[PDB]
Amino acid sequence: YFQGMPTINSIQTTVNGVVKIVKPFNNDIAGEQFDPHVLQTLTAFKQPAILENDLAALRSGSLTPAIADPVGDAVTVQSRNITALNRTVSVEWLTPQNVINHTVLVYFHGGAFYGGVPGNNTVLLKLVAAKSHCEILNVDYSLAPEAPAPAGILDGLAIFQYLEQRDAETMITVAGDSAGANVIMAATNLNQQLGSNRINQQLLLYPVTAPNADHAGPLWDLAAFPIIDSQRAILTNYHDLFRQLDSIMTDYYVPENFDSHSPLISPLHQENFTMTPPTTIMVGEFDPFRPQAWAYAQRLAAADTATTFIQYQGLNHAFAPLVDQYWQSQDVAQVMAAALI
Amino acid sequence: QGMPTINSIQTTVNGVVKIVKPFNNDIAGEQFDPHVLQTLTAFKQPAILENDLAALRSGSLTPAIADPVGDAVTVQSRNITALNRTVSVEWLTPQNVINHTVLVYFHGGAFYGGVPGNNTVLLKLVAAKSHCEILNVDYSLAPEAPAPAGILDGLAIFQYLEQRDAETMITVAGDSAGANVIMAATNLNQQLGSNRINQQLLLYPVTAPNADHAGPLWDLAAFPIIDSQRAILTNYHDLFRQLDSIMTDYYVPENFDSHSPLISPLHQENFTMTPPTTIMVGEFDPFRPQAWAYAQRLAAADTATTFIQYQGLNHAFAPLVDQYWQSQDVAQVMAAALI
Repeated sequence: YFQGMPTINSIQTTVNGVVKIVKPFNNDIAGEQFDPHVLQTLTAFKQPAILENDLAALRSGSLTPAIADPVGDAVTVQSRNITALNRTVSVEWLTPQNVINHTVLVYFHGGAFYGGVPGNNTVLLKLVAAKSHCEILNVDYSLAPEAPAPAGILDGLAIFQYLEQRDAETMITVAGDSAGANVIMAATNLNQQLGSNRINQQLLLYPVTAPNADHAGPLWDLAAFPIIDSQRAILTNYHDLFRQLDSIMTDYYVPENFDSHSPLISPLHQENFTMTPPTTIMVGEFDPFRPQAWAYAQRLAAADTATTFIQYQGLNHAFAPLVDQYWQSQDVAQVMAAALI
Repeated sequence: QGMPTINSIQTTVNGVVKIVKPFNNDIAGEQFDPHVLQTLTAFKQPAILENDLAALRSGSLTPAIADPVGDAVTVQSRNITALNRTVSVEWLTPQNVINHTVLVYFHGGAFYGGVPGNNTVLLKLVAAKSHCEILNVDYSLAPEAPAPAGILDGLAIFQYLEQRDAETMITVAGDSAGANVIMAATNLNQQLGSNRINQQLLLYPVTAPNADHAGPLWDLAAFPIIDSQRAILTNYHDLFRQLDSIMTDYYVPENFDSHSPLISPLHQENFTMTPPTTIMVGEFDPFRPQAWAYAQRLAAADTATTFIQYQGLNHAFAPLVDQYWQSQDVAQVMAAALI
């Protein structure tokens, strides 16, 4: 499934205990500009964006039309309901040929806590299942504001309990992208505080680790994103849109009795990272959430948890499911499958 | 929304604003969008149409379409009564509805079939983006209620809306055969002297049911395509030619005629009262030539007319918002025409 891919010279270093892998978008450009395939999608950001705080309008921009599917029949995709903790959760269940025992992956889609659908990343996960021969749960977890924090977190815990009671030898890898990664990270933390040790790995695609962090702070500073002149207005406008989204989405996700800076809403602000599973983070050079993902990686490493931080040069937010658009998305699938076997 | 910007091509032809949108930036036309092509594998051989009502109706139902909006747009069934006709409507109401503007939509389904639910998600997208309330009408279906029952259901809806709010501005819309019915109802509403309908939004409309199949509106030569896809197009086009006769037969009772102005809007004697219109249609839709012929007649009556051609696309694509970027573009074009 991974042919026609470029031979990229990646750069691997160790920074504060973090294994860092920087992958340029080609071998002639090391950084500081968008991958050209990304750039052609960002034409709108030549002008500033004003994000209207309207739920339906926001949701209406969170459906990805079908991605070309090279896997086809080689992986079965079927929906079913599971029930634990008096919560019924719909999951899109992926089964490959010759499925392997015990190892299972649980995935939460992104969509800024309030939107998206699991179908947004089906094809990416078919690639992962087909390569690793691992079964995958693509979870239709609760969305805010109708079911704000901690509903999605509790759905995750329900899923983990179901899997562990189903099979005592199960090894669970948790994964997600964006706000979905945030929710499953919190569920994982909670699973561990109840004494389960079955989750042995996190695979996080551009996670939101600190929702609604200070937008005049170091996590939201555009000076951390050097870029060529011709693309600096586009980058500024793009980053500013995500700054707007960060506030709007957190308001939806967090009810009034709760707070966004708490450990279960901002995994970056956990008091302790010693229980956290070995983690791989994958993120674009120009992802507005990259600094907080890096800060998270450094906290894990300092707690002596093995952490790999793969930075895709020239990439923005939300690229990974787009396997028919970017080689980097195909690489994300490869990296995930290798982590499961 | 990682969509590579598509570079559309806008020209003006006989007063018609024509907007051609390639399915990507490498290919300008003359082949199917690969997303569409993978659904047409069966058409490597001639198709077999099961000509009986139950089979035809079952084939006019869309399987479930992913819905990203959910409860953020309210959807409820209400009946309205006007002209002694009771019409069920699936009503879509967004949060913070705008005043006076309202959209009335008629589903496709070849006059005998389809259900409002076929295009519910598409319309939630439109309501979300426009803040406009939408009536997704369950209009009368042939042959139990053939022409002009659906037309009269449309007129009853318009009367209900206009007596409800004297300053309402109505946009009428629909796809395929539904567009046909609501276009005729619009014509009728205008002939009774209402001017509250100020726009039409037409998704691959059937403007001339059962037109001459040996004539220019049904000539395959109008659809140049690469050799590797000619067989598929030929069989797809042939299926629709057959369906054209069958559906018109169900729709049109013996005492009436398909060539008449109220069954074939293309054959209206006069287009001067016709509202400003946007038509959206695929490059390989068999009803594309009759849609274009209609647009030309509009523009010749000095009515603002926009014709949007989606390259590589076939018939009935618009509700499938989880399948094609073009389906979402349709929702955006419609939302933009309502605000």
